[PDB]
Amino acid sequence: ARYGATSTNPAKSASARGSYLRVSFKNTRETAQAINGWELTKAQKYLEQVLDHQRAIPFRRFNSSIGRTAQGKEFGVTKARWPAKSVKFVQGLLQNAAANAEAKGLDATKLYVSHIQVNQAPKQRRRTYRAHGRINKYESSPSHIELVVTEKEE
Amino acid sequence: SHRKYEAPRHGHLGFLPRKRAASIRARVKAFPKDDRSKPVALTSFLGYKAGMTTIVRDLDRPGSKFHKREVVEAVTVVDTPPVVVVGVVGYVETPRGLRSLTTVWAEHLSDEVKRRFYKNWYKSKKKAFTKYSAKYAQDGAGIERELARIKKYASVVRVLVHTQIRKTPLAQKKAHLAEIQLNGGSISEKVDWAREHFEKTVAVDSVFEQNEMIDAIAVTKGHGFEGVTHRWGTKKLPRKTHRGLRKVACIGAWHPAHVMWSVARAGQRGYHSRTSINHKIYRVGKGDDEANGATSFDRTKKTITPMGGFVHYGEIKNDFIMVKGCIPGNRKRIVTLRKSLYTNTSRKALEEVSLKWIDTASKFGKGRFQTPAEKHAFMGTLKKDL
RNA sequence: AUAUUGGCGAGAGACCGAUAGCGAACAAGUACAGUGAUGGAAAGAUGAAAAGAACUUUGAAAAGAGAGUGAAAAAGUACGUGAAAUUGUUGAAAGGGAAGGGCAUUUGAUCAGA
RNA sequence: GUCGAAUUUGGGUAUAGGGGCGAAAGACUAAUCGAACCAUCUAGUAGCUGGUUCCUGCCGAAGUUUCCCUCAGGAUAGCAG
RNA sequence: AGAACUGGCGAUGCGGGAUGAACCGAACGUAGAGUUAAGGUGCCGGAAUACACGCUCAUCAGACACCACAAAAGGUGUUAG
RNA sequence: GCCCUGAAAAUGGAUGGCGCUCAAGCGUGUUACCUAUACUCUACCGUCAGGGUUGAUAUGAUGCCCUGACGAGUAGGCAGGCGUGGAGGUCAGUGACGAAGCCUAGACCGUAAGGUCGGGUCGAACGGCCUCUAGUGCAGAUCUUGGUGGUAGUAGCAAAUAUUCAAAUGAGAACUUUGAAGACUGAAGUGGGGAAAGGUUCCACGUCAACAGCAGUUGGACGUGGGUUAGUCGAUCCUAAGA
RNA sequence: GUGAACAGCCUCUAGUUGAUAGAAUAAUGUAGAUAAGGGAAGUCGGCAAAAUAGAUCCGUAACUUCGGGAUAAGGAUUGGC
RNA sequence: AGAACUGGUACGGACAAGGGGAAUCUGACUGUCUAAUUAAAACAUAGCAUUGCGAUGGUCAGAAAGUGAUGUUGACGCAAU
RNA sequence: CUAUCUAGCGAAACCACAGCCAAGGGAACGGGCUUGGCAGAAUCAGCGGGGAAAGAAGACCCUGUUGAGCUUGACUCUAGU
RNA sequence: GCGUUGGAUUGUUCACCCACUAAUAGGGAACGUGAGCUGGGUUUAGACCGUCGUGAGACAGGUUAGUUUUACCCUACUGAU
RNA sequence: UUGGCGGAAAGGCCUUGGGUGCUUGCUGGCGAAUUGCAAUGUCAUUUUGCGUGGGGAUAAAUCAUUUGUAUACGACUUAGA
Ligand SMILES: [K+]
Ligand SMILES: [Mg+2]
Ligand SMILES: [Mg+2]
Ligand SMILES: [Mg+2]
Ligand SMILES: [Mg+2]
Ligand SMILES: [Mg+2]
Ligand SMILES: [Mg+2]
Ligand SMILES: [Mg+2]
Ligand SMILES: [Mg+2]
Ligand SMILES: [Mg+2]
Ligand SMILES: [Mg+2]
Ligand SMILES: [Mg+2]
Ligand SMILES: [Mg+2]
Ligand SMILES: [Mg+2]
Ligand SMILES: [Mg+2]
Ligand SMILES: [Mg+2]
Ligand SMILES: [Mg+2]
Ligand SMILES: [Mg+2]
Ligand SMILES: [Mg+2]
Ligand SMILES: [Mg+2]
Ligand SMILES: [Mg+2]
Ligand SMILES: [Mg+2]
Ligand SMILES: [Mg+2]
Ligand SMILES: [Mg+2]
Ligand SMILES: [Mg+2]
Ligand SMILES: [Mg+2]
Ligand SMILES: [Mg+2]
Ligand SMILES: [Mg+2]
Ligand SMILES: [Mg+2]
Ligand SMILES: [Mg+2]
Ligand SMILES: [Mg+2]
Ligand SMILES: [Mg+2]
Ligand SMILES: [Mg+2]
Ligand SMILES: [Mg+2]
Ligand SMILES: [Mg+2]
Ligand SMILES: [Mg+2]
Ligand SMILES: [Mg+2]
Ligand SMILES: [Mg+2]
Ligand SMILES: [Mg+2]
Ligand SMILES: [Mg+2]
Ligand SMILES: [Mg+2]
Ligand SMILES: [Mg+2]
Ligand SMILES: [Mg+2]
Ligand SMILES: [Mg+2]
Ligand SMILES: [Mg+2]
Ligand SMILES: [Mg+2]
Ligand SMILES: [Mg+2]
Ligand SMILES: [Mg+2]
Ligand SMILES: [Mg+2]
Ligand SMILES: [Mg+2]
Ligand SMILES: [Mg+2]
Ligand SMILES: [Mg+2]
Ligand SMILES: [Mg+2]
Ligand SMILES: [Mg+2]
Ligand SMILES: [Mg+2]
Ligand SMILES: [Mg+2]
Ligand SMILES: [Mg+2]
Ligand SMILES: [Mg+2]
Ligand SMILES: [Mg+2]
Ligand SMILES: [Mg+2]
Ligand SMILES: [Mg+2]
Ligand SMILES: [Mg+2]
Ligand SMILES: [Mg+2]
Ligand SMILES: [Mg+2]
Ligand SMILES: [Mg+2]
Ligand SMILES: [Mg+2]
Ligand SMILES: [Mg+2]
Ligand SMILES: [Mg+2]
Ligand SMILES: [Mg+2]
Ligand SMILES: [Mg+2]
Ligand SMILES: [Mg+2]
Ligand SMILES: [Mg+2]
Ligand SMILES: [Mg+2]
Ligand SMILES: [Mg+2]
Ligand SMILES: [Mg+2]
Ligand SMILES: [Mg+2]
Ligand SMILES: [Mg+2]
Ligand SMILES: [Mg+2]
Ligand SMILES: [Mg+2]
Ligand SMILES: [Mg+2]
Repeated sequence: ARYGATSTNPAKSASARGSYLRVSFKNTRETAQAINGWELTKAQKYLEQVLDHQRAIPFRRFNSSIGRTAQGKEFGVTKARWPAKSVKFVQGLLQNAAANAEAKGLDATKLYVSHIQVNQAPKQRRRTYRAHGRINKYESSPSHIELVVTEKEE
Repeated sequence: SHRKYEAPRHGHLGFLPRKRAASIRARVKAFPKDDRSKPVALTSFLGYKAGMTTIVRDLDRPGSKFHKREVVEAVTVVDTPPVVVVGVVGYVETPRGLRSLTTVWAEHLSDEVKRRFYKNWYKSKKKAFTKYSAKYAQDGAGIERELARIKKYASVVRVLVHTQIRKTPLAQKKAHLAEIQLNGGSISEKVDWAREHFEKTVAVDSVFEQNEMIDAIAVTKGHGFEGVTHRWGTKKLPRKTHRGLRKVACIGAWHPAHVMWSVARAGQRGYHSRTSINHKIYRVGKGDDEANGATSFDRTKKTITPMGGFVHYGEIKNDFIMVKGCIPGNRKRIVTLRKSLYTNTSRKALEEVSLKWIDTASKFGKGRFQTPAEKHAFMGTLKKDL
């Protein structure tokens, strides 16, 4: 419990989270922002399309010197990617949240991703060996991912 | 300190930036000066570069070592089917430049030019000009009103013509639309010429004549990213050079503490708009006319197409303009041929050429035969046939 | 009678309070490095009590969501509190080759006094 | 370059720091050599470089004299509290 | 580069000299009002496109000291002796 | 006198710029006007000085009050205060009904050091005042230790010819197993054994959190076990340089 | 097997198929190459590259310490049956 | 070793595999060194020459020794250049 | 084969704040200051003008009443003889 | 505005000559330009010589050998969204 | 409402006719207060959403696949009911 700041009704909302997930925090943040606020089924279809390379995740913050694609046109960007690992983790959490919403008795047809936040988990540290007998860090940047899906209301 | 050895600058600073042209069809940035006593006529034409071939002609140049002698010359064949007039544009002159006032289109447009207005034609509903075609509903009062506006104003009149690539062997299927300035008198009767030519074709034999010096406006062949050695022709650095030798060694002095715009740097090469002038028309041959490649000295019943077709283009079946030498752009590319902007009288212009022989051997290799008949006569009988 | 930074047994302190105090509050002269002489760390705190989360559900699983224990799970062992750098989400605001600042007022937000 | 002898190499053994060893380069002596490494004397000394942690109030300089193995320092008088 | 006297800068902000350690004015608690200094008043820019007598036309005009340079020699240019 | 020639330097550029021609230029004169932390007056702060007032309800005579002048400041000196750890005294001080700590573009007091309050979090001690004491105040020292960024999803993961198809297993297979194919080492081997060294890595079973700079169901990994059988092979014995 | 050959190249027994991959084929690299005519004009300097190359036969100079130089230089031939 | 025939005159057909000559400076040669910027003309070398010494000795060790290296040696030797 | 694009993985140097110019003045070569020119999000591949770019308390030079290696009838000693 | 060259010798700047040419002008840009190169010279450490010094050693005297590191950041520029 | 003119950015100007309101050209009748002695004392136009009626219209682009006249990636150029 104790998710990030949410402004929705907890009685019409269902949560999912995953901690210390060994997936790139930056890619996961971009993937999360890609579906932030979307309808649940639309976001899931979009993530499957991303895995199929039919649509892309627009990289908005962590995108220096990545590369350009035409599949960022629909998001008004030139820099988009297909972070399969991040997408798979986000689908796992989306499916978990959908299961929790089904258990709680929320309408799956009205579910949208009302909150999704990715922050940095503690780094897992390895070592890389550099010229002249040097040693540098080879750390992972894992992610805490959380999301809550809420029934849309009026 | 000074250069210690003078050399001319590498490259031309007036052809900057060496960027990709904004379109595949080069813009005619100037039309011939309007002489308002001549009949109304198109000042340029649209065609497609088919390829190059070879011709033989007797050189008529008194005082030359090759006077009254035979010269072999390279020529470019530009496939030029007639262009359809589909509209008229009026231009009023303003203290801020020329300005389009209004454009009057033809009532019926072919699918060729309608394709120009669609990125995805196959899945569109083809609604283009469907409400405009109602302007000709009963007598075309609204259309004649727009034409009257062009006559009351619009010191410059241009017609909208489009190619017919269905007549070329090109796979594009989407025509090229361009404005051609109408030279000739009485701006009012410029509009009259345009209106009576709506939905009508204008052939290149009514625009260009034999021996005329014309300008070819085309986008050059693209070559992508290029290094300074070939993009600008700078000297190759010695073989001993670390970090590479296809570079410019010093790209600037310490001051100004900036790279100057005039320093050769690696970037896009080709795909530039170029206007090359003074290309002499050697043939205005007609597509319906068999023996296009025949001359008064050759007389072989042969088309201008080389054996096996123009390489990467196909066969010529329309009117074609054969210009001396080479013109910008590669095969299959749209080119605009415009009349020369000045009166050239140099004995290089004003020369009347009569072709003696046109090379129609295969360009797909070391062509040996001008026609398939010659191949059969030389080879005799083969196992497959002949 | 005098000495005593070792040993044994005691009593204390205007001393230090886990980057301090011995190197060592802890399986510390340990782990580890060096051929060797030698060098030599880091590392304390759930809770009164494990009562350390039965059971259900989603997931291949890790886990999640519940349920529950507990005074508190804003104490879940990655455990007292939980700063800053740095970061995510949300909200607000501004943004023509920096940003930040001073004086004064407009505007928006917010607020004490009477 | 050399490649059948002033050859190349394993292991054993000997030589230890102002010492060894050197077909000699101040070369090598455990990534250390114009004097190895380790611990201690040792918190070595430094007229030299860097830093030196709260506020406000009042007063407020000197680069000049003489001497100094003195000239990037000090003593002395002056200026200041 | 070295001395004499003074005033400064250093150690000092403020107004002016666009800018600037030293020049000019003026030295400073926090505010208000008035008047000024040096410097300015076409616009940037607060303040007369003020008044008055003249001079100058420059195909490199000239436009306030420190200070950001210009000379000898020349011109029926023009003005006054 | 003014103007002109004399009068040539390098990125494009400077009466500050625009621009200015009976000037907005030059010489000169007369006024009006503008504005410094300067001058005049007033208020307030502090400092210094000269004074009044112990006769009372008068507990603050370093108190209260009157008057005048003054205020720049490095190095530096002095003074009055703020804050911290611990100490004696005192408030029979605060507190599990919530101490300390921490967060708080919320409020108040002080010129300031700082102090006080409200809200949230939190869980066991802490403060005001008189005085004592010091391991007592950080922005720097290529400061010490720890932690964290931008760089940056970036450089990069390119030597040793080379992989491919299907099936099985599995949640998941480019990488595991088997089959099929294509190759290579090409006997001075990428084969088969040993010496030094390592020490269990050998082998089986289970197994994938970490490691194998991709992956992993695989492993020299992780967990649990099994395994090294001598009169003849060595050591042991001999002596060598030497100790 | 070829070959003078433990060279290089290919293969049998045995072993491995292990080096992060997929897609494109810009510049500039790294490694490997080719190039008309000229032939060191390049450059400090033929650096780098090229040319020559095995074997058999012929032929071999100056100089010489009489041993060499020497594979001097310069030529010719080479397959299959 | 030779002959005939044969072919797009190819033929050490891949692989493998000297460029050569005329000279000058320098070190005779083979060999050796600055591991990690110097491979050399530097060091060494054989040859030559000089020096000390007949052992109660020369040269050189050790703090000292009833201690050592040369020396299991003897001038055709050892030691120092 | 890279680079480049992608999936996965994923550093470092460096970093006062940062990043458009001309001139001026200025510690006499400004990204910031003054006066001008100008100036429109977010970016990708290249590139080597600038950041007086990074790497290292300049190794040259001077100073220090700081050394060390070596030399010699320096000064002062000393093993040995 | 436009051009101002090919070479022999020399690290050279400079110079000098041959030759062509319209001409073979002079200069600046951190004596432009080394994360552009090269490294011939100078200017570490090796070595040789001549002069000098008793010597260690000295020499704008000569000679030979002698590691040329990093951009992926910002800007500038070249292209591209 | 009738006709005409204006294309430099026209987007406005002129004009015919009737209808209708006002007319301070002149003369009357009624009303105003208390906004308390002032307080812009709210009278303009600029965009946006929304609701009520009326009128009018009945597409494309991008991704994905494809082309190579293009190309590092984007981008460009093509094709596909
Ligand atoms: K030394
Ligand atoms: Mg970038
Ligand atoms: Mg890159
Ligand atoms: Mg490495
Ligand atoms: Mg190593
Ligand atoms: Mg020149
Ligand atoms: Mg060309
Ligand atoms: Mg090189
Ligand atoms: Mg051809
Ligand atoms: Mg703790
Ligand atoms: Mg609690
Ligand atoms: Mg905690
Ligand atoms: Mg923070
Ligand atoms: Mg910008
Ligand atoms: Mg030496
Ligand atoms: Mg060593
Ligand atoms: Mg000390
Ligand atoms: Mg010390
Ligand atoms: Mg004072
Ligand atoms: Mg000093
Ligand atoms: Mg000073
Ligand atoms: Mg002053
Ligand atoms: Mg000035
Ligand atoms: Mg005042
Ligand atoms: Mg004004
Ligand atoms: Mg004069
Ligand atoms: Mg003025
Ligand atoms: Mg005047
Ligand atoms: Mg007093
Ligand atoms: Mg003061
Ligand atoms: Mg203490
Ligand atoms: Mg509390
Ligand atoms: Mg407690
Ligand atoms: Mg202290
Ligand atoms: Mg600090
Ligand atoms: Mg400080
Ligand atoms: Mg630091
Ligand atoms: Mg640190
Ligand atoms: Mg990369
Ligand atoms: Mg690599
Ligand atoms: Mg490989
Ligand atoms: Mg297999
Ligand atoms: Mg091989
Ligand atoms: Mg093989
Ligand atoms: Mg095993
Ligand atoms: Mg891995
Ligand atoms: Mg894994
Ligand atoms: Mg095991
Ligand atoms: Mg035996
Ligand atoms: Mg044989
Ligand atoms: Mg050639
Ligand atoms: Mg040739
Ligand atoms: Mg030749
Ligand atoms: Mg030459
Ligand atoms: Mg040359
Ligand atoms: Mg030369
Ligand atoms: Mg070579
Ligand atoms: Mg020979
Ligand atoms: Mg010879
Ligand atoms: Mg030799
Ligand atoms: Mg070496
Ligand atoms: Mg070497
Ligand atoms: Mg010698
Ligand atoms: Mg500048
Ligand atoms: Mg200057
Ligand atoms: Mg700077
Ligand atoms: Mg400015
Ligand atoms: Mg680069
Ligand atoms: Mg640079
Ligand atoms: Mg220094
Ligand atoms: Mg130093
Ligand atoms: Mg001294
Ligand atoms: Mg000494
Ligand atoms: Mg220079
Ligand atoms: Mg440079
Ligand atoms: Mg360099
Ligand atoms: Mg240079
Ligand atoms: Mg050199
Ligand atoms: Mg040397
Ligand atoms: Mg001598």
